[PDB]
Amino acid sequence: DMDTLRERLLAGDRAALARAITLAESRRADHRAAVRDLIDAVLPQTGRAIRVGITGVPGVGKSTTIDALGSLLTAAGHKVAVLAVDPSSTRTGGSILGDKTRMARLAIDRNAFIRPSPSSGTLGGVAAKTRETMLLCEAAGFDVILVETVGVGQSETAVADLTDFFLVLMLPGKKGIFELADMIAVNKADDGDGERRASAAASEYRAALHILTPPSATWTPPVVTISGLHGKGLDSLWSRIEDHRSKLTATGEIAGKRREQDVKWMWALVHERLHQRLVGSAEVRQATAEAERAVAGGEHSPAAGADAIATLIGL
Amino acid sequence: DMDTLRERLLAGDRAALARAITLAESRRADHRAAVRDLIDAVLPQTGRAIRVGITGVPGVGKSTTIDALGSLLTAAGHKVAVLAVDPSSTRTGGSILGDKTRMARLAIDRNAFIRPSPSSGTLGGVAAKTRETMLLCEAAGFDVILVETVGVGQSETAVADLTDFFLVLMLPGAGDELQGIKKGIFELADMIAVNKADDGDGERRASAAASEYRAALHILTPPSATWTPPVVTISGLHGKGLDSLWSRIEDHRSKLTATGEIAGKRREQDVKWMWALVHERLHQRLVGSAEVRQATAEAERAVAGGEHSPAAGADAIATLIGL
Ligand SMILES: Nc1nc2c(ncn2[C@@H]2O[C@H](COP(=O)(O)OP(=O)(O)NP(=O)(O)O)[C@@H](O)[C@H]2O)c(=O)[nH]1
Ligand SMILES: Nc1nc2c(ncn2[C@@H]2O[C@H](COP(=O)(O)OP(=O)(O)NP(=O)(O)O)[C@@H](O)[C@H]2O)c(=O)[nH]1
Repeated sequence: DMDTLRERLLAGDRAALARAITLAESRRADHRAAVRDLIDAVLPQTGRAIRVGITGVPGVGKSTTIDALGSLLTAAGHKVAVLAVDPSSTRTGGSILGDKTRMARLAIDRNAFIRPSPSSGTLGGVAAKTRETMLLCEAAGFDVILVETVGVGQSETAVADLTDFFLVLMLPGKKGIFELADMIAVNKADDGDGERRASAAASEYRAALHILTPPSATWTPPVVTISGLHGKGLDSLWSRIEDHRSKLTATGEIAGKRREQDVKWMWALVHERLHQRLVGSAEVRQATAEAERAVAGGEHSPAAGADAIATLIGL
Repeated sequence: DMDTLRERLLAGDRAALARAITLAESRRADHRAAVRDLIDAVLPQTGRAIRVGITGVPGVGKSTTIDALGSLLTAAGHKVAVLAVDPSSTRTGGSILGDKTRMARLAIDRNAFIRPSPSSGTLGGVAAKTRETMLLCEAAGFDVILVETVGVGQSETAVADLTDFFLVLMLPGAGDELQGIKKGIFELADMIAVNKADDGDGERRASAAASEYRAALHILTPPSATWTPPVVTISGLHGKGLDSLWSRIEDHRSKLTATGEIAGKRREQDVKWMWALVHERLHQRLVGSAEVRQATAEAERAVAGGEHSPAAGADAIATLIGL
C-alpha cells in the first residue's frame, strides 16, 4: 500500500524507505511509475540535509574516512546516508547486497543507511536514480547525505552535480578533479611523521589551487590534513562543510545550485528513456549499434549516424 | 545541383563550399537532409588538417592573435579556416555577416575562410553543425581549422570536443592581478598563452603571469600524459611568440599521431556529435508547437521551482513527445 509506505517513510521507518528506493531504482517502468507520485508527494519534506560528494583514488582511505566521519556524525545525533555512484552499474544489473562492510561501524549503525550504485542504461540515469534516492532518504529524516564515487570510471562530475559540496581525498605520496573540488583533504597524515609530509603536500595543493578561479566569491576551497584511520582532523573538516552550508545558504547559492542540478537530472531522465528505445528490440539494437560503429569507425558522418538512429527509434 | 556541388567543393570551389555550409547549418530540415549525403560522400577527403580550439575572455586579444597567426600560416602555404561557436546562437537566428573588423587581413585573404557561429536549438546542436562545417572545409582543402569560442557563455568544452588541441589565451599580470583559470578550463587546456606581452612592461607582467600558471600546472598535471601543456607568452598585436606557439602545436600533432591519440580522440568526439544531433532532434520535437513548448516549459519550471521531482518532470516531458 503506497499510502502506508508514504506515511511510514515520512515517519522514518527504515523498511518503508528501503522499499520505496527498490521501486525507484527498478529497471521496470511500471515500478518506477508507481512511486513517482510518492516522491513528488514527499518533496516538501526533502532538502533539509547537507549533501556531500566524496571522491579519491582506490587506496586513499576513502571508506575508512567515511566510516569514521559518519560515526562521528551519528554520535552527535545525525542520520547519515551513504550512496554510491559506479559507472559500471550501466553494465551489471546493480547489486543486491552491495559492499556495506567496507565501512564496518556504519554498516551496523541504524542511524546510517548505505546503498550501492543503482542500475540504469546511462551514467545520467544512474545519477538521476541516485538523486531520487537522496530525496527519499531526506524525506525519511536523513540530514547528512554522502555520495561517493566508486570504481574507476568517470563518475566525479555526476557526483559533484548530485551534491552541495565536493570533497576530494588525496594521498601524501584525473585532471578535472581539482576544479570540481570545494575542499581537498590530504589523508594518512599520521601522528607519526605522516603529518609532516601531508602538511607539505597540502602546501603544494594549496599553492596550485590559488591559480584556479572558484565558481563563487562566497567560498574559497581550502586544503586540509586528516587521518581517517585515527580520526584526526575529521571534526574540523566537518566544520568547514558546515561553514560552507551557512554561507551559501545565506546568499541563496545552495538553492540555486540544487535547482540547476534538478533540471539537469530531469533532462538526463528524458535521455535515459530515449536510450531505452535503442534496446527496444534486437533488430533496433543491432541497427543502432552499427550506425554508432560506422561513425566511430570513420565510415559515415555524425549526422548520418544521427539520422539513421533517429529513424530507427521513431524520431 | 548537388552532384556538381560535390565535385566543385572537392575541387576547392569556394562558392560551392559556402553553399554547402549554408545548407548544412540551415534551421530547415529539408535543407539539412539535402546535403547530408554530400558530407557523407566527401568524408574520405576530410581529416587532413590540424584542428585547434581557441578561447579566452573577451578583450584578451583572440581575434588579433588569430588574424596574425592565420596570416603567418597562409604566407607559408596553408589554407586556414576560422569558425566560431557562440552559445548565444541558441537564442538568435545566428549571424549573416559575422564579425570581421577584428580580422582585417584574414577577411580579405582568399587563402582563409571565416564563418560565424551557426544557429541551432541546443549548444550541442550548434557545435555539431560546426563539426559538419569543419568537415566540408577539410574536404575543400583547408589544412588548418581554427575554432573559437564567442562571448562569455559555457562553450569551452564544446570547442575542446571539436578540435585536436585546445589553446587558452590569458591576460598578463601576476600576484593580486593574476586573472586566474576559469572553472573547467584547466582540465581542457593543452597550452596557455599569456598575450599582450608587448616589448617593455607588457612582457614583464606576462612573464610573471606565465611562471605562476606554469608552476601550478606542474603540480596539477598527472605525469602520464604524452603531452605536458606548456605556458608561453605572446603578443598577438605585435606578432611576437607566434612561430614558437605554432611549432608547439605541430609537435603535439606529431607526438599524438604516433601514439594514435589524435585519431582515437576524433572518433570519440564524432560519436559525441552524433548523439548531440540525436538530442537536438528530440529538442526540436519539444518546440514543434506553441502548446507543446508551453507544456515543456511548464514541466521544466516545475522542476527548477522545486514544486515537482525531476523524474515527474521527465515523465510529463516524455508524454508530450509520445515517448
Ligand atoms: N596509515 C593510514 N592508513 C589508512 C588511512 N585510511 C585508510 N588507510 C588504509 O588504506 C587501505 C585502503 O583503505 P580504504 O579505506 O579501503 O581505501 P579505499 O579503496 O579508498 N575505500 P573503498 O572500499 O570505498 O574503495 C586500508 O588498508 C586502510 O587501513 C589513514 O588515515 N592512515
Ligand atoms: N597591447 C596589446 N593589445 C592587444 C594585443 N592583442 C590584442 N590587443 C588589443 O586588445 C583589444 C581586444 O582585442 P581583440 O582581438 O578584439 O580581443 P578579443 O579577445 O578577440 N574580444 P571578443 O572575444 O569579444 O571577440 C584590442 O584593442 C586589441 O588591439 C596585444 O598583444 N597587445
